[PDB]
Amino acid sequence: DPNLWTVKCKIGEERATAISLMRKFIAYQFTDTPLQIKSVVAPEHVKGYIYVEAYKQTHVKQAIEGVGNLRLGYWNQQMVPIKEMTDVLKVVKKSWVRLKRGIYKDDIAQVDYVEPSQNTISLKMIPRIDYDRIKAPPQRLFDAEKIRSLGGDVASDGDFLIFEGNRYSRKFLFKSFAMSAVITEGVKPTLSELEKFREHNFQPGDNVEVCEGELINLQGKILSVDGNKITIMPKHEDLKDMLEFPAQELRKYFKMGDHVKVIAGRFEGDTGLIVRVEENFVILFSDLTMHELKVLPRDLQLCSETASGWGELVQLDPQTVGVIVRLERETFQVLNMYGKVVTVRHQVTRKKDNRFAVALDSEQNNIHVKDIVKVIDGPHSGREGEIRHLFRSFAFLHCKKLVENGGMFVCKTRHLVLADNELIGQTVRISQGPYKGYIGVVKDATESTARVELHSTCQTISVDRQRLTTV
Amino acid sequence: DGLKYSLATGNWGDQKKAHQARAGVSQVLNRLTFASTLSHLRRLNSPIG
Amino acid sequence: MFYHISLEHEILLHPRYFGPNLLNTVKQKLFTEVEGTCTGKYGFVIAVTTIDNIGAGVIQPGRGFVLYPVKYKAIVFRPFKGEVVDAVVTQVNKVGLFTEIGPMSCFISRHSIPSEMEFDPNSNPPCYKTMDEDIVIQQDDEIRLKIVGTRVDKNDIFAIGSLMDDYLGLV
RNA sequence: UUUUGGCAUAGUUGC
DNA sequence: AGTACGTCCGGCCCGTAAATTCAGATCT
DNA sequence: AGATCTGAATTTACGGGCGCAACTATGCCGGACGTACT
Repeated sequence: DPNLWTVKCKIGEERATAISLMRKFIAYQFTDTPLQIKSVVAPEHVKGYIYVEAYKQTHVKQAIEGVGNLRLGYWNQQMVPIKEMTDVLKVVKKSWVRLKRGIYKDDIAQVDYVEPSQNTISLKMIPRIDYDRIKAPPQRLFDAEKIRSLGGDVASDGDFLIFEGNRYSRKFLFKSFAMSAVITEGVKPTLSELEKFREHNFQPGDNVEVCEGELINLQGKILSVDGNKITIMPKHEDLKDMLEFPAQELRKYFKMGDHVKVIAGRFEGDTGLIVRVEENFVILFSDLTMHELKVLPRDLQLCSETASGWGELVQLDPQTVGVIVRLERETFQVLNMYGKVVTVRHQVTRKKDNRFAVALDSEQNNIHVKDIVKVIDGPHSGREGEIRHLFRSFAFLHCKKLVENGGMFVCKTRHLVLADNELIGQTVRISQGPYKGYIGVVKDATESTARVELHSTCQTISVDRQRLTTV
Repeated sequence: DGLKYSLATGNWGDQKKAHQARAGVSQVLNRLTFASTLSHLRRLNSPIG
Repeated sequence: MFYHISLEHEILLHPRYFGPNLLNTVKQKLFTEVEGTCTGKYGFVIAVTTIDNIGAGVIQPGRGFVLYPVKYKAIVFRPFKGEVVDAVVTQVNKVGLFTEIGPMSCFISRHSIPSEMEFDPNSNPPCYKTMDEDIVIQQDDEIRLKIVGTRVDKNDIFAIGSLMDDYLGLV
């Protein structure tokens, strides 16, 4: 049989090249210059080059002559190996889609109404627009009042709206798009997308037991992992040999009194120690708090890192400072001087902390930051905390035992107990001294002297301010 | 822009051929004395080659 | 437990303390440094039994200090998991119990506390009492507790006490 | 109330 | 409908190795 | 005695290096796409 030979082609124009070469073949099949090649292959997903079927490379070179698109493969060609000739043709493979082209590329879009004409489908989308304010972007809800105010191409039918290139919207964009312009298989949106509109996790080092089979009740440490049929390699107790278990035969079993982290769920991120291992209700207590946390065995992993569980000084306004007590997705929980916890936006100002500031306690003892101070008066009387920030008449105390606001509170300082020269850049004239007569400009100024760059000579010298007289 | 480049940097030859394209032909005119300007006007360079 | 061991420490003596009483100065500085400190691997150093050998004073190039290594016999408290210890209960709360072993603080959680014990908030002394009152755990009492685990974090050991084994608790 | 900031090949010049 | 505008994708030298040629080991 | 390889002793390309510190100039994305405005 003939062999396939690779020919480099213009990127994105392989099928057009194949059409042109077929037309050339038909246009010179009866002439004295016949194309002796047999066939041309331009695969869909193979971009950049094509294949030509022929018994010789000379046939390939003499056939592709006159085709500019293949000129980068004209001088030399490479034969496809004989054993890989099958692989040239080997091909593999109220919902949600994702638009291909436009600014909404790879954006989740809910299929609202499917047109039976099989040309387009109505899709619900979130607009990635600037409302005609920057152009002459991230996803955000569609604000009708803003685009009515800014004007431009906008037509209003209450909640129904047309704008900016016939984009249709209602209350959220609702526009028709071709199914060929979207992907109708393999989106799988997340819970956040639903609000907008089994699983196996075994890690190396974790301890797992055996729930069934002839190797039941063998606890061992995980070494490796795979997708579904793990064929795991666990280091059991009192066994130097390495056995085999799939994902289904194991379970994330852990002995009491060991480090535990939560992989997912409402208790995700919190660390701690498991106390009693019941059948499936595994109870633990966090490093931060002392509350009961009940988790499934699969919701536990063996990780020995310390818990994360921050505390930056920010300005709520120029009259009152604030201390961040929790960091969130889009806001700061800030505890202020008044003791009032507030929730503020990311865009408060960072104040310059004064770590050397001095404050007086209730007994006329100087106190600085990081000093353990007892609260003898005020709402928080009886507690004892470490100072972290200072004000004219307030002090912020941290306490690990206190589970409120990350242990941070505030008390007045008197209810605690310890446990530019104007002459700069001014044209001046030496009215006294050896340099009399001259003119200069003041570079630096002090209480006594001042530097003057002398205009007259190529130097700067210092003189008493008494020797100066301004112009 | 080609001639402007070849006089702008002293490289002589194609811009992408700078690996082996001989350079050092067009130089900033020596303006310090009249004699210096004259001596730079009449200067002849032999390449190493 | 208290263990009388020879340990190594370094002292960078500044030139101002040179002259007479130099050996006295390094002895005093070792006393000031090691005493009252805790190390994660070696537990609580209690006191310097004695300073055994004063090493050669290597004068630091470029710095001016003089480095002295010192061998010294000191006693260290090292807790042992899987051991019973006499402990003095310091703090009693509804959540757990805190006990002192030397300078070190150990804990008895709500569940490491035996189920037979139950807190007695209504009584004048807040204490954990059994139904028969054969053992009553309050503050300031000598209890025999098993060390479940020496949980060490940042140069400070805190252990966990347990009364799950028999013959434990008060005497 | 505190300052900053490039890498490169080529060219010429100075003991 | 045309064209501008802007954003996005593609001489020596000395080792060093390697290729050829006579005695020596077999194998007649 | 001879062959026939065959195992150690002469001739060819081929990288890879080439004394020290300042002052000035140029250039590092073009083609295609794609839509919005007039």
